[PDB]
Amino acid sequence: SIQKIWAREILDSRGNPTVEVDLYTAKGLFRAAVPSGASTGIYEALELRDGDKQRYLGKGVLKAVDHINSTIAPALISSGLSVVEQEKLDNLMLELDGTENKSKFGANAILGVSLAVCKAGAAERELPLYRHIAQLAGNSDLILPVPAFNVINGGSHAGNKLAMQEFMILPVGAESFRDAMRLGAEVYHTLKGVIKDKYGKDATNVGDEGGFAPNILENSEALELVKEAIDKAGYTEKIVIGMDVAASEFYRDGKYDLDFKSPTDPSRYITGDQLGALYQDFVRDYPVVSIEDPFDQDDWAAWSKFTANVGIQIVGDDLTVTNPKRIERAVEEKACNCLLLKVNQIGSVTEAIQACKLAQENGWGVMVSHRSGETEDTFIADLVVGLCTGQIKTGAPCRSERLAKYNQLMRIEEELGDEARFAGHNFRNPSVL
Amino acid sequence: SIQKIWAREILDSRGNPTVEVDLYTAKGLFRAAVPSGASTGIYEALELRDGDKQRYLGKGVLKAVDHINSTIAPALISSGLSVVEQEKLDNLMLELDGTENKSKFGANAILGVSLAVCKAGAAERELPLYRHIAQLAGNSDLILPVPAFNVINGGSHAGNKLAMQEFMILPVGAESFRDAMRLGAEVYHTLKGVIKDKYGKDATNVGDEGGFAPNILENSEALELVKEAIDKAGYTEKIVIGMDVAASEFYRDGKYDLDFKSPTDPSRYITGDQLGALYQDFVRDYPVVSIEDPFDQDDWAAWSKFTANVGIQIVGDDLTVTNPKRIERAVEEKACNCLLLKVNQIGSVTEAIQACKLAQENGWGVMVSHRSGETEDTFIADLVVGLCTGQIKTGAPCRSERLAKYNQLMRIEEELGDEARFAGHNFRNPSV
Ligand SMILES: O=C(O)[C@@H](CO)OP(=O)(O)O
Ligand SMILES: O=C(O)[C@@H](CO)OP(=O)(O)O
Ligand SMILES: [Mg+2]
Ligand SMILES: [Mg+2]
Ligand SMILES: [Mg+2]
Ligand SMILES: [Mg+2]
Repeated sequence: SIQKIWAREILDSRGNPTVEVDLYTAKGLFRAAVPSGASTGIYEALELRDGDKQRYLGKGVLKAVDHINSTIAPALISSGLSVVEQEKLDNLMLELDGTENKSKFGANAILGVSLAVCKAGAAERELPLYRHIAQLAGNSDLILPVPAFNVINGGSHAGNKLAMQEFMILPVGAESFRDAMRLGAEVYHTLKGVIKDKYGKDATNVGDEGGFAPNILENSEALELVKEAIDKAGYTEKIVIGMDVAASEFYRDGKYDLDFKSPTDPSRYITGDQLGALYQDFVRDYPVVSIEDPFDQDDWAAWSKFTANVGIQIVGDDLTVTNPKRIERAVEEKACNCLLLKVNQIGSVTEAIQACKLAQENGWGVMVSHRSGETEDTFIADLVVGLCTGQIKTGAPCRSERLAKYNQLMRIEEELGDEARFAGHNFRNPSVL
Repeated sequence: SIQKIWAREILDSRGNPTVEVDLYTAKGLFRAAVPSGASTGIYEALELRDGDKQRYLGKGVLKAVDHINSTIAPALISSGLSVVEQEKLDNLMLELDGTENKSKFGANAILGVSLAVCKAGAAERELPLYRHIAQLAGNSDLILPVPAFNVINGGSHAGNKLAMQEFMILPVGAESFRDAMRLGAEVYHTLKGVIKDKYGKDATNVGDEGGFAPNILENSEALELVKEAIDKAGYTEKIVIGMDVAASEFYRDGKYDLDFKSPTDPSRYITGDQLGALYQDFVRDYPVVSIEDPFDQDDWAAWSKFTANVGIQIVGDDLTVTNPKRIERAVEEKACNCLLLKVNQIGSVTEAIQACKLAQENGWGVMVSHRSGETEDTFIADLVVGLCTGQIKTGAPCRSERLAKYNQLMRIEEELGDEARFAGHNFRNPSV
């Protein structure tokens, strides 16, 4: 069982405080940290910050840390449960918080412990994390996902006009995970040259997720730059494009502002229909195979309409918030066909796995995801392999809070051997391999 | 002894290949990875790259990985040496490579092994890494360093015109290491605003080390921006500035080009004398307490003359390349008074610790440093504490290949409990 739990405040990849947990068992020390979003959906579980203006501009997480150290710790220690008992230990924390959105302790408190317990449970089972996660989820046949690399950053993640948040490349045609890394990196480096040649060296600094942040406004131009880099790198047959629009960030009184980082001017706002029409142009002009949050998190009608009119992957993020309640509604309304899985949107390992299995039982894909604010933690690498989802997005191949996950996936591939299967073109539904 | 060594290619913080090593002993698995510079001194130990123009644009490290898996691993394993024997194991590597500059296996191959050996050594001693390193170095005091945060990035490779490489803030007046992290992070976020209000949001994206990359040319403007943010954040009395000029990057024809990322034009060149007068202006007008690589790695006369005429810290980086032979010369010529310690400029833990002790025995400071291409490895956090140097630069408080080290230092401070001391105002000479 659990011997000791100790939380502390560390800094995330943007320099903001976040929760880290050390959990001790007779097998040793297990450590996890909690990521943090910037474009956070209104329905996400509560991320509890201190609000002390003279400390980290109000962003401290000492209250969450104290909840773990003073309340959650003795409760789990008192339970005497084995760390393999992920569901029972998570349920104890949810019940002890007692609120629907984890607002007593914060989702960041509960999740930090939940992650560390799962790492400790793996060790107790004497299994790599990915395999323990597979067992928790009832899977046997592990798969390496296609990585989705966010190589141009916009929206709330970069200092440019570009309103859409992420432009991703997916090496579906790679021979292996390790090969997908090579394709992704090579295109990223080629892209830096494309941008520099066109816009100058000052357009080649990076946004919060490691993607370049060129000084452009038009989303189609970001698409054109990524397509050119794929082609110049020689991978047109093998790499396709995905997007995270993050439309909730630029939703304004029922309309959408594709220039939301410039001073307010409602005369430029477009309707949901016009935005849809734009995406139709993107899908026909570029190799876009996936679009995340194309509309606002409460714009259910636009989602459903759009999803019914395309053949590509449509990904719920702010829409679904890794929350079975909202997923059920989306499935009933056919609002989308893929769940973005963010453990910190719901606040526990057990509920994230439940959310994944719910989507998968309904024919949806699932893409495991980082947050904009990450840490050196690599749990989600193991998570996407154990959940067998076939897709992960965890940054450009730049900034080590992103590479740390991609390196871990390469290590997991190596460990699995000639039993490593890569999702490739089955990234939406890899259970067929 | 060592049961198995297995090296692999991973990606560093810029998305370029680098060497990782997994070493197994009865105590378990010990992993380390090797960083990589961009503004690399001509005298640095050789970083071996594959140069296959078709694969990772020539930057693969399959050769170095092969050297470790095929050549080095079986030799060290056959040796039977305990992983506690850092010196013997490094020396065996040095002799197998057989070249002064590690040009046969690559310094990246030998360091990857050397670091993993060290981590495994600590575990055999049943000590935390930082304590093992202290024992290797013969140190008993420990001290948390003042962090130097690179919050405005410039130089060879900066998506701006700014010629000088790094503008750093140092929270010398902090109450602890963890307090120094809050002061740094708050000034960083204050600086983002300062920049955004003056230059617009497009100037607030980041360079390789997580510092802002504003579209400016004048080095004094970088300093003004930094000074404003310190003051706006309310920390004028507790934070000071350090600079890495990396002047070898802009040395041209016996002179210096402060606009080197612009199309060539000799007319704009200045002499080392004009450059030194610029620095004396910076020191007088800004709270600059440390300047690294103010002159070219071969311009010994400028280094010695400037060091003799200032009371600030003068740091050799490309001048000394963590190399005891170069340090000897710099000591004799009084070229600088602080060593920048980069384990990968020399290629082994043993030799880095020898370089640090040579510097310290001659009354110099030592600043442990990252490279601009880093990994999720946090070795240098344990290093700077065990060597007791009192100062570390390992990035802005942004990008987790930087934060991973700073967060490890917070952990080490927490582990030392009541026995924790912070170098603070005594960063230059914390042995007092
Ligand atoms: O909207 C998103 O998918 C995420 C992931 O990049 O960004 P954030 O963590 O800021 O919500
Ligand atoms: O010159 C330096 O001190 C370093 C700073 O991290 O840069 P690089 O590793 O590129 O040489
Ligand atoms: Mg978001
Ligand atoms: Mg999103
Ligand atoms: Mg350099
Ligand atoms: Mg330097």
